[PDB]
Amino acid sequence: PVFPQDPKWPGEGSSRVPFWAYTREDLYKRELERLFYANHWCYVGLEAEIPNPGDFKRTVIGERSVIMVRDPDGGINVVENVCAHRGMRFCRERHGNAKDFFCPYHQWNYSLKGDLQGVPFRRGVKQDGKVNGGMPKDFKLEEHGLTKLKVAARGGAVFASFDHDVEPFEEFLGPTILHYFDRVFNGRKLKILGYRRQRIPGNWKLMQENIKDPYHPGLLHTWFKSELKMDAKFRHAAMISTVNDPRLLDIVPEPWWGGPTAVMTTIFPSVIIQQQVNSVSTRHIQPNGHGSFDFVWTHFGFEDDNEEWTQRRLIQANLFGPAGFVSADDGEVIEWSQEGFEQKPTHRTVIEMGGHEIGDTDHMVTETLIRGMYDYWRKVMGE
Amino acid sequence: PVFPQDPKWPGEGSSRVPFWAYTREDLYKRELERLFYANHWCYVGLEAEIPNPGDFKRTVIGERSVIMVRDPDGGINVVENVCAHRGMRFCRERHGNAKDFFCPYHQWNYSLKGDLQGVPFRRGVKQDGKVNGGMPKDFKLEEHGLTKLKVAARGGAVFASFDHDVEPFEEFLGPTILHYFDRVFNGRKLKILGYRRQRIPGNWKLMQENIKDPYHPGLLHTWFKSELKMDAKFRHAAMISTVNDPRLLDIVPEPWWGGPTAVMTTIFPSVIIQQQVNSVSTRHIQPNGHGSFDFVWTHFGFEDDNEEWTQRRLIQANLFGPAGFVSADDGEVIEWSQEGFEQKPTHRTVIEMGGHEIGDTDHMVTETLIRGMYDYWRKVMGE
Amino acid sequence: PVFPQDPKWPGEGSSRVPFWAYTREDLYKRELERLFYANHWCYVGLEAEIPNPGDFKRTVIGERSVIMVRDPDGGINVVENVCAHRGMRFCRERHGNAKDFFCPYHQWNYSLKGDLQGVPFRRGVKQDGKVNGGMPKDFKLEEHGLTKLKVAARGGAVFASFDHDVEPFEEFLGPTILHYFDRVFNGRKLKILGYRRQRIPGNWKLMQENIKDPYHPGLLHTWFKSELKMDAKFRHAAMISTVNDPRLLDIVPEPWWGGPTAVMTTIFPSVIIQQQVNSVSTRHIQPNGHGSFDFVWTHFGFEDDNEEWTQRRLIQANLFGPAGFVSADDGEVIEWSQEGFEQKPTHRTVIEMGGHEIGDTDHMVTETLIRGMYDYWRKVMGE
Amino acid sequence: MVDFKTYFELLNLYSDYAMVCDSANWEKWPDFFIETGTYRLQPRENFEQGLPLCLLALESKAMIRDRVYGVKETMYHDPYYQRHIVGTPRVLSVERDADGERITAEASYAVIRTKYDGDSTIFNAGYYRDVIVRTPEGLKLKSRLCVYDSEMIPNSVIYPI
Amino acid sequence: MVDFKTYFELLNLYSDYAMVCDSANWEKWPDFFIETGTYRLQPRENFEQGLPLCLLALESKAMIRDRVYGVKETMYHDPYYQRHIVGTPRVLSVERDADGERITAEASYAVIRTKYDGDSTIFNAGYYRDVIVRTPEGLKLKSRLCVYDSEMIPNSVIYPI
Amino acid sequence: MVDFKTYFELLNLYSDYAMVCDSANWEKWPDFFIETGTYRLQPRENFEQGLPLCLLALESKAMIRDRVYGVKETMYHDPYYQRHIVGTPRVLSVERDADGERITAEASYAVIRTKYDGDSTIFNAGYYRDVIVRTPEGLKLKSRLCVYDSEMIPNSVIYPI
Ligand code: FES
Ligand code: FES
Ligand code: FES
Ligand SMILES: [Fe+3]
Ligand SMILES: [Fe+3]
Ligand SMILES: [Fe+3]
Repeated sequence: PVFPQDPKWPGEGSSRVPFWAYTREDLYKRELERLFYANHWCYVGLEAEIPNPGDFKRTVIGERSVIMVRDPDGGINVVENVCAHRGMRFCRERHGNAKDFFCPYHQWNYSLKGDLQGVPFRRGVKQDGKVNGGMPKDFKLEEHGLTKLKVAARGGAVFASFDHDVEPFEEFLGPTILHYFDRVFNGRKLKILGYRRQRIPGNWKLMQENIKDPYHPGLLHTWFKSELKMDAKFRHAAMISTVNDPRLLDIVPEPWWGGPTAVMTTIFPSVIIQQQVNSVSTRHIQPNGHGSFDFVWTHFGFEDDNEEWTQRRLIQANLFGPAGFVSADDGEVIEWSQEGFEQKPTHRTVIEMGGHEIGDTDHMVTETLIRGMYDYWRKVMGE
Repeated sequence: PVFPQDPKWPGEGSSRVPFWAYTREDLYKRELERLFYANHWCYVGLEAEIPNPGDFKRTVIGERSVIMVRDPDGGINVVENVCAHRGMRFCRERHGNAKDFFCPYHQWNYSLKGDLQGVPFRRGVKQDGKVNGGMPKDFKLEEHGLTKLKVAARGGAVFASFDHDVEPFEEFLGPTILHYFDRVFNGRKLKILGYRRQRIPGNWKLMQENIKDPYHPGLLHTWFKSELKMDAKFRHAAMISTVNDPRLLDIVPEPWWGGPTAVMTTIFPSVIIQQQVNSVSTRHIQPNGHGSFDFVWTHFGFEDDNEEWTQRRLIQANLFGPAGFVSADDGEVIEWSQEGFEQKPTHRTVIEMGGHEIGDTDHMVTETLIRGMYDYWRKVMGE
Repeated sequence: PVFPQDPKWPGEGSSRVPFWAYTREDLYKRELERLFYANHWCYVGLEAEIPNPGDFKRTVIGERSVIMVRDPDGGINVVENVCAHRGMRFCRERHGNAKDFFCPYHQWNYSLKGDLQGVPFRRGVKQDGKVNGGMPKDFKLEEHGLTKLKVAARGGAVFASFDHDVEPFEEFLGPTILHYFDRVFNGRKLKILGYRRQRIPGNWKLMQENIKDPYHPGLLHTWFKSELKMDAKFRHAAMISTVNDPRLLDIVPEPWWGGPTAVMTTIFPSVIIQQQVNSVSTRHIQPNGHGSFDFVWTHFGFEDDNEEWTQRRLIQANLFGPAGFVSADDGEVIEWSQEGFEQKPTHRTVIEMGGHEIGDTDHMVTETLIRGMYDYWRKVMGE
Repeated sequence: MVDFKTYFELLNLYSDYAMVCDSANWEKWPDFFIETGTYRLQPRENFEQGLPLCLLALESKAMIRDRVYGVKETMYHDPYYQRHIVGTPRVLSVERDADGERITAEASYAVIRTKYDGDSTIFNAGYYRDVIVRTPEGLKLKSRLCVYDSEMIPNSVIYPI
Repeated sequence: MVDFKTYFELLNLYSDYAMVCDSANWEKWPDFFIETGTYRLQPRENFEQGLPLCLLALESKAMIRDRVYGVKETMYHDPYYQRHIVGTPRVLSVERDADGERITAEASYAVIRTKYDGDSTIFNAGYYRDVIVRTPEGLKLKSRLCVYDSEMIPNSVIYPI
Repeated sequence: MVDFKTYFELLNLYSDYAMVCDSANWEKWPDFFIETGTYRLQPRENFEQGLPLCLLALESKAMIRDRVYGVKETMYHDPYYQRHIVGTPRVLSVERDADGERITAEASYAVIRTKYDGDSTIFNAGYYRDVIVRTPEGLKLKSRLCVYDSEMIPNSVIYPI
């Protein structure tokens, strides 16, 4: 029986993940409902991407286009890129500077906070000698602005959420994972070094798994003191660890680290924060169906970086991204795993390294972060 | 709750269209069943496209390939492009001239009316000295012809319908829509100027809306006394209204207008008749799933046109079509609306301009034609 | 009613195949479960493709990637190309030479028979000075090897099956069809001439039909004493029958035929064995959804062939393959038939040539092989 | 038929046109034409059947400037990158009148479109049929005809082909 | 290695072949070969592994004529446009016998197919490996080998590659 | 600006680079560069905005050799065919110092990927921006910049573009 019928998870615990957890579109739509559109903070960008008032950057949450714009007061608004009249996705550029949002189908104008400021022909058109058209006078702009999202900005990073009753960002991450978040985003002003983008034909969860997988780097990436910590709900995680042209390494330790040499922090479900040697990046997951996701790397540095340090970060970025000596393996194996899952969706994986227990460890020889991820997955999705 | 579960239309009336009306494929299949394959005349072409006997043009109705051929007697037959033996779509050319239709898989020959005239080895094969094979003596040619369609030709335009108990074309359009139809197709013989084709990734209804939208042109198309009329069931509609190289306008009024300056006539669900300034065209909707449709512009002139008038039409076609100064906006906004709809299919549009009434108006400041369209939609599909 | 709703087969017998037999994806997945993954031997290749130990060829059964490798002992193993840890499809090359299979995500090592030989850190890693991680000690390698398939090799051809309780290959083919199988694969060692590949966008069954269609070749391929036999269950079949550059024919009879000049043998559901004049090939069906299939021609000769006979086979191959004078028509009509079926999936084909009888005939003028195919189809699929 | 200097300038003309209309300086498109030059972009079905309708017919350098202005300031469109891959050009003829010489040349082209975060697709493919003349500013187009195979347009053609 | 006139004629040969086999005059395809010329269209997997089988092997101008006739009158096929985009050719060698000079050259190609109302797709991509000789009618192909990357053929190859 | 011999060698350089990086001999990729040559592969969005990040920045022939070794021996990747279609190159400038002459040239490119049994797709499209110098071994790249439109990478870029 290769294709499932009324599937049920193989028992309790999470030491065996069924293949259909990656191949079912109904499960994926429920994932969009419960992990991206409710009860979660999802990454929308960096403050440096929108330094001045009016600066906006288009991005995504789950599969919903949103706009992150800097308000004239200095705050950050996040609105849904869908108009109130007839649902047109009106914002087409990736970035720019606008005093207001506007949809040109019928030229509805909204403030930078999403408030409907103008509707052409709202009170009608008097011609000779009649007033024609107009909106029904019960309709007022207060109720037909852009869907607004709540915003959490911290350390230079910007998250947002459709759910307005979501726990505060700090309580969302928990103390231990928030320590490493702040460890990279330590209050300095960041400078954007650039973007890389890749479309990976696998289930989005496989990327979280890949950055919740601590012992694959020593076995997969042939271009090569650890501890793994989690938040209360096992959703977020932190992995802590201590050639012809010498410039291709030229690794110089940095004081702000300040003792772990590498930390890979997965903030569920939307983002990875990478600190590897001297390269520092965010990795944004943007799902597209159950079997594909886009992956956007924002590589950045700090303002106190001189030009030598900028060159250091840039050259070491050659190890990561869609072409890196290390990172291409990840997309490749994620695609191949998805092919395997689709091949026999009734089967199951075995994530049993380090036992079946879920908890923070002081070694890297365990799949406990994935076991915790799928404990949380079963709880949130009722599977 | 972003994705619908057994959704119901937001109340009665038709002033708010739910997003899932554009995003549901089961709804689209029902649309094909009840609006394209039943109870409707659908556009299949122009008589000038098949002037001589044997001249055929392949086209589509909904998603069903058909062939429109001029009969040796002078009439017009329309048959389904599916063979009776094993259903092969045998006609591959767009146009040509055939003495008869034939499928080459087993060389079944059909008259130009669709009647099965030949089946190789139908009566068997005499060999030595026994007859071998042949069709069962229950098999009769009369029962395995091409699916024949009802054909309606008027003013030079040709519609067809799979439903043979469909109301006559004149009663199908009603007096007013038939009046504007005849205003464009006034009995003169037409000259094909050419074809333009564009694939628009949006729901097909969005095109009808776009030409049942009277006040979007004055707000969307940045390249610049009206009335809107409808048929009995609110399905068809008529919108009536009164640079470096000067040739790009040179607009000259024509007597056949003769009072109105522009009329855009939507014949539901398949065609638009465009009379704009000096450009005259048909715009054929050919759907492909709920989220895409092909759009074929047949630009034509009249036989009495000299070469001055032929250029008037040719140069003014620079304003329309997939690259026109005016028409590209339409496909763009339709695609963007579809993206918005797919983003949050539980939401709803607000088509309240001009109030909530459905009826013929004497101004352009209302969305009443869309309200009538979706009144008819809810009636035909029971939602 | 153009689209089916709770469809039921049109009556009894199998002289009318409904269009939805080719357009339904649930039916296609059931076809994969019951015709490709159970109770059937499916073609995986030729022994000559893997002469030496370690030589492997990657191929497919239904939609499941498998690997056919020659064992160090001289036998042939066939294993599923899916890893046991997290289901990664690990074999990426089409062919090559391997000491063992291995997945590089976490470097699991398997024998060429599929047995899990190595798991890094299975037993843990003692660092300083605690042993950390490892697999639970109830975990046994014996239970997490590659899914092994049963293998049947004969005459140089190699079939495989996931079902290990499958009837023997000889009883699978039956005496009559095994006679022609052995007639082509008569024990001589084969030399591979090469591969041709084509993606045909039609339902895979249409290919079987096409080589169970005896009277189309004289009517479709205009580049032109018979008998056709079937096995007990009507699934397999054998069709037997007796220019500027002259080299494009140069047909020379060869003694091993001997007496039939052409034999087309369909082994359900996966392969065709073609003997046409002096060209001999296998044609492998590799389905991909209900509406497409890949088609791989392996053209081969025999070891005793000189340099004259090799070039003869090569030059005569210009009639077959995706560009052949004869074979391109087949893919074309299969695609067009699929289009027709999708156009009106409630309709039905008429395969009534030669009556309603299912049985071996002494002429080509019958559709009895297709009627038997669909008798078997209805029985296995419960329709 | 042409000397090396003219051949060099001709290949450079084809390449310049392609790469300039892919860049942020695409508004300099009209400069590849003489003042009376024409630009027609026509489907293969219209061209082969003798139907005179084009997708776009700019019958003077002035009308080409009009088109540039319309695209730049009066048309709402999805932004996208486009990339002309122009095949090896071929020279068909050189003729002579009192203005000077005319060169007739052809080249197949493939315009590859990339919307902002999308796959690169064959947007529009066809061939150029050009009459090329020499002006004090170099080789320029007297007439450019773009017969395109990609009749089913991916929704809209905005930037120069 | 070659003088300017020969280089001009060479690029014209590549471009002429491409554009003629995309046009309504594709039947003139055999005219690019000498009477003993060969045309082989072979998958990359067969070529790199030393497997002699081609997708199509026409071992003389006569067999090419055979293919042209078969395609035009004996093969039921979906009509389609095809568009050759031939990359910049490269000249590898010039050799000499009493027969004359032979020029060896290569060029990558991408053939784009457009079915009647469909998207433009990469039908067949690979490269040419040619031996070119000079005849009184100009440069002609003595042998043309098309090693194609697009092994999974989109259903059928009808018109010349 | 350039004489015929140099133009011939330049078109040959573009074609050689393209076809060698499509062949089994792609490891000879560093041989197109001088010892101090650079290779940058950069998204259009970073380039146009002055953002210094590339997809790949090899700042010496030695780093290019590093990349070749890493690709050939240390990276697990899906094997694939790739086919460079390089449009007609354009020569922009020739400049002179005490080292000698530098030629600046550009060419649009389309890289077509074919996974083993898959369709041929537009993997990566953009343009080359080159500074070319003459060495005793022929024309070589001093710097090559590939500004690519195909920002949404189809999962991974392994072989040279
Ligand atoms: S749809 Fe946004 S303004 Fe009409
Ligand atoms: S299917 Fe039309 S002839 Fe057999
Ligand atoms: S999947 Fe093969 S080792 Fe982890
Ligand atoms: Fe990794
Ligand atoms: Fe409009
Ligand atoms: Fe056949």
